[PDB]
Amino acid sequence: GKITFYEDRGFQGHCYECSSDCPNLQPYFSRCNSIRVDSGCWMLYERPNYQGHQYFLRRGDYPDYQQWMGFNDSIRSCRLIPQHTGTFRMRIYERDDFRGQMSEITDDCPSLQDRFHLTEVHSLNVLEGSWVLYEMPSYRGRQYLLRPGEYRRYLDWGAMNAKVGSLRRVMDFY
Repeated sequence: GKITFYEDRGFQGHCYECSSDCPNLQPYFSRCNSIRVDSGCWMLYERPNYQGHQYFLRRGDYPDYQQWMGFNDSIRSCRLIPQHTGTFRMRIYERDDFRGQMSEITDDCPSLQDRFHLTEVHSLNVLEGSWVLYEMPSYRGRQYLLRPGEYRRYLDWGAMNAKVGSLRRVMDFY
């Protein structure tokens, strides 16, 4: 994977190229107003150590932070999300601790309200592949990376509430 962070808009100013997870990008650049992703799928974070707002980015040019739905110009850590091919599979539960009715999801789900008549998911289990969970339908609102693992309550995926509108598999366009 290869991503380049630039301090000013339109690929200008001081920059840094990254090829791997980095829990603290602040020693390399002071702010981020544009990004070019050359390869890989990445989760970027507002604060070091993978905290704050998160943003999912795939290959492409992002000449201003609105192109990645950024909240501001702070990008202080990043993960290169490991690539996975074949089946992505997760299970969502109506209550925490894997209780209530469970639904199994293996495709992108742009609206859990349309598909399951749910506005909230209170625990979920990611069996294969990484996913991005979005607070609102249609890949809107706050984003949260989900790697394989148990998430027995919403705090485990870093959210402030249980609202889950859509889920996207982390797949490169090809």
